[PDB]
Amino acid sequence: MFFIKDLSLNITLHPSFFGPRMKQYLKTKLLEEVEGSCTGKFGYILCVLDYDNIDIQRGRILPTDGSAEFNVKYRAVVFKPFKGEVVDGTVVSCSQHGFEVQVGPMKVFVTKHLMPQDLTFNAGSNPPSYQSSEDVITIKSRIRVKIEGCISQVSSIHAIGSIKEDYLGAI
Amino acid sequence: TINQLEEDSKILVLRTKKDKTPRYVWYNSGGNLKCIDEEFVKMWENVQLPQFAELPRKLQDLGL
Amino acid sequence: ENKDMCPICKTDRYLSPDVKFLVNPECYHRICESCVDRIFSLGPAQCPYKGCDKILRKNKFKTQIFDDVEVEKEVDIRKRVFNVFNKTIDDFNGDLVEYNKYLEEVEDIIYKLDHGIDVAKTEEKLRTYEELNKQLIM
Ligand SMILES: [Zn+2]
Ligand SMILES: [Zn+2]
Repeated sequence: MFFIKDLSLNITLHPSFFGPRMKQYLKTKLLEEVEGSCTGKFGYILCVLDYDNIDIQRGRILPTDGSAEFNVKYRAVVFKPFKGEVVDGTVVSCSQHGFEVQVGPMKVFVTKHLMPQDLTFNAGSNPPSYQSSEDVITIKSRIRVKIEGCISQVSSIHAIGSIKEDYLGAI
Repeated sequence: TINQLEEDSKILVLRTKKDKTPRYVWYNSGGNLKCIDEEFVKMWENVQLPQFAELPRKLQDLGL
Repeated sequence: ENKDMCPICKTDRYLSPDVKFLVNPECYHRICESCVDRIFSLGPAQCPYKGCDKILRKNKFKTQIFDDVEVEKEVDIRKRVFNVFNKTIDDFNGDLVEYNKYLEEVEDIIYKLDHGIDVAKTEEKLRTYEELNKQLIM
């Protein structure tokens, strides 16, 4: 789910970048290293709100290296999936054990054993689709998936969905 | 005759095949009842028991 | 009964019968809690209750006070028949014989639905229940 939360992080700055306009350099490292990433504690990071009222706080110097340490509080939106969560998406890659469905920025595989039994793997077709008793699940089809479990590795969050139960399968 | 009088009719003593079952004089009531699988025997022997008054107290937590 | 409550654990009373025994309305079978949690989590199949083939559906179960299988099914069949027809031609004008003749037709159709008949008048009553549902929409 797409959630907004005020977060913070510590920034290490090279001493050559120590001029009066370094607050822009603070804004330089903030956008390119936070937005478009993922964290295991918060999810896939999306966009940072409020570009003007950003807490720069102060700045400390570590004993080694000569670099400078900071702590910048802000406001940003993230995307954190969960268990038992019903979502949608589109298939990108397929397999003989199921297929993987792109859900926004995160691709989630669905296993064949988490599918109904009448759903059958079509192998000789190009692309190798999945044909049931009424529908043929291909690449560009849109499929309503309920997320079963998730993997919360740091900066690499994965999940597992299914379409076995009622009101599921393709949209 | 011991083999034909199975199930507590001739609870002998199968000492060894080399000893050709050096038999003894005993008889129970049911004797055989060998439908218990040996998988049930291993699980019967893999259980450790909290002794003394613990297992009566755990039986009240269990039901007995 | 205690001798039949689950196809896998029929007499769990010696092993502390702490779970319930659900009954599916499309199966009418004594199915315990622990075994059925594995059932609907892995797809909607049938129960093997004495080799049954009626496909059990996910959720939509019920607790029962044991009105056998007939009166447990006839109570839900009469409750489903009392909502579609509602109080049409009954107390709309203080009618008595016309209300009793309309209730006798509702009772005989429920008796035909309870007995099963031959799936002809019940299918005609299924259209009449569809007629009682379409008349309540206009
Ligand atoms: Zn059982
Ligand atoms: Zn059944």
